[PDB]
Amino acid sequence: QSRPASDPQVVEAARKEGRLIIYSSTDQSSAQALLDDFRKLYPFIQIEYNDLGTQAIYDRFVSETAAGASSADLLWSSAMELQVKLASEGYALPYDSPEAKNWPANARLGNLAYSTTLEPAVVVYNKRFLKPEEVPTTREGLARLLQEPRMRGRVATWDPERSAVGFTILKADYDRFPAFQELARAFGKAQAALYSSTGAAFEKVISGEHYLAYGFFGSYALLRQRTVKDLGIAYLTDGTVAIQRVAFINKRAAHPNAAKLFLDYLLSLRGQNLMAYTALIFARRETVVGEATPQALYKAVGGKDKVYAIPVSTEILKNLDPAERMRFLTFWRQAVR
Ligand SMILES: [Mg+2]
Repeated sequence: QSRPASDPQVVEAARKEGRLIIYSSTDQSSAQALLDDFRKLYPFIQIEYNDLGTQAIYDRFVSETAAGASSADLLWSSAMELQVKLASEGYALPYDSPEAKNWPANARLGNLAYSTTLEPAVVVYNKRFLKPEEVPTTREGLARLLQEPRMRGRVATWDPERSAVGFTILKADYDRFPAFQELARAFGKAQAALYSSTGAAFEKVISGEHYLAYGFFGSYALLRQRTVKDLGIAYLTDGTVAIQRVAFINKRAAHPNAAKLFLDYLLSLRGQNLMAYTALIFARRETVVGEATPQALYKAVGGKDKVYAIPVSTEILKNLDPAERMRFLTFWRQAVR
């Protein structure tokens, strides 16, 4: 492919920095090919990739900043509310990425933070327990399946009280899809187990302890499928929540220029193509080729109209308002117990 269009003076300043600290919720097993390809472009950048939980990224970054400590150069996290909160509160370096000129307004927070992905919340299942034909592709259908005695104890979904991105996804589902309330009651009926990481849910599904998991990232499911033939993916045809993994540069980065190079790389055709084709991370750009693409998602759900892309906007900070959080979690807690 190409090289990202970062200014040659940023490249020279990144070479004097020589180092890049990343705090990321992107599982290293998915991120690795992007780190490897970024090092081929810029081998003089020593990367410290910190694979961390979404809430752990926000708590660590805020304390280290409060203490005047060494923190990250770049934060990359699926917990969209916590990224937007930081980037709208003075923590972000303002930077107009020359790779984001065609980003729509709802995929960027001006010059403070950026969408890097369009990642669907999907259904995964174990083909030894559920044939593809048995797996409903709507919230109503899934709620009916979860009335079956045989499904009791055989469902996984997020714990929105322990995963900040589990909150992002289930809260967006709750806000947009009336059918979600009926589904959440069916989670209660089926005694759903609640997980705070995708791999923990997936291993239960792979072992057959659960037959089906709702709401986890299509990205991770596609990569896991390469080595697990019995892992099925179903896309919701009544409406799919998509998260946009948000990246921003630490205003107090020790290596701002190295962080600019990495952000430009993530947004570039080269980076987005590597996401779609090799990392199997569902890319933001619609001009990418591979399995993990907007066009493959749109085809699976029956069109772009059936995707609800959570915007990279301070409007989503509504979800952290105390009364709003209380309404959703009081509903959730009652439905699922
Ligand atoms: Mg992760």
